[PDB]
Amino acid sequence: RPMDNEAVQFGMSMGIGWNLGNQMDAHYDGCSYETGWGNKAATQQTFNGLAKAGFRSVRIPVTWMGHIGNAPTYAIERGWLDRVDELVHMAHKAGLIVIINIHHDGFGAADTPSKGSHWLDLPAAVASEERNQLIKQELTMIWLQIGKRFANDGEWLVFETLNEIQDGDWGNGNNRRDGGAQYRVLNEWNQVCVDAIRAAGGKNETRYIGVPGYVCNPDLTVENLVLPEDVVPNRLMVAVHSYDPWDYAGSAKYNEWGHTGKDVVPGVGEEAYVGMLNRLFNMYIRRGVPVYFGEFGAVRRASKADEEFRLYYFRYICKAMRDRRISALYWDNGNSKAGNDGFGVIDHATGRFIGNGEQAVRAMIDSWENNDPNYTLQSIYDSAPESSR
Repeated sequence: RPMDNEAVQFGMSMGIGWNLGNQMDAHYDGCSYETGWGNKAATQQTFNGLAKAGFRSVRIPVTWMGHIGNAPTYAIERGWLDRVDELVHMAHKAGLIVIINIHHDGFGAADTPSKGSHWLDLPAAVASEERNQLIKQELTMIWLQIGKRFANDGEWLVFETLNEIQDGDWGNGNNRRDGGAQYRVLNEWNQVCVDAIRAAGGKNETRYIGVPGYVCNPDLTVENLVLPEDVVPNRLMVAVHSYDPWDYAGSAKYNEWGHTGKDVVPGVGEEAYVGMLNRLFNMYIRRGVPVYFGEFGAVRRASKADEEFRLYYFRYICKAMRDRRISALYWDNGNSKAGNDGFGVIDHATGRFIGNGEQAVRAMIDSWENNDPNYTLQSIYDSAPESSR
């Protein structure tokens, strides 16, 4: 069976992981700074905390903007690359699989504290082939440098080519009516990144590389992503993100989820989420192509009864992922609030739990990891909590 191959095994080995979010990706006025959005800098204790909790992987999103020299060499500032290098190796010391990327360089929405500085510009590339050529040259120079730094680091280190590429309308815009022009350029960008990584030598030759589809949307991925042509077989993984359904998990307009919820996104619950996973399973996993959620999550709630629904969500979706051989990394931005943007469960400098974060972390990891054939999606379903409305 292709789903039993070495690649899918590797994907599964990431298990449930954790994002060091709003950290090396944080930026304003055109430059990234680790502490720029209010997290303290990560330490060895951070990564020790993750491994102790049972996370198998860690994603370290990195925004490069502000640390990139002028064309044509686009030289990366050594101090910045040093810190990325250091974090990667702290994570490795803790026994974690590690993903690094190009992150808010390609932020494509209007609401950015770095207006005008996002060089990785999809609409600009679609409007002009000469702009597309320039962006591709920068991508090549950047990934070449990154790969050259990490040429002696093996397959525990994963490169993810890009983050969430879009035109600002989050997949509901012109991408659905431009004759696939945006999807095509994104596909070209992923090819260029893979080419660069493979050209960087040494262990970049057989490194796993994660590639995403449009705005990391699973369906637009399944429907339009073209896996780049590679110099070796079975070393690409499909990266996706899910905060579905958004008005439960992300905006928290609704604070219950699933078949026992009353304050729910209308008609969007377990079946919908499983359907999305099924599409990924059939398109990729079933064919021996691994899939991982680079980001998933749902915000924290103020009420205990509401919080039980969040834990239910994690148990259910993470079980569904395991059953489909899909790994997933929880989005942690360090924010301890309830509601919108409230994703912090582990302190980014100390590795300790934030508030009641242990209960969330346990829900996700222990559901994915469970190896009892009597622990099933049905058993989680039947144990769903009681509405408080």
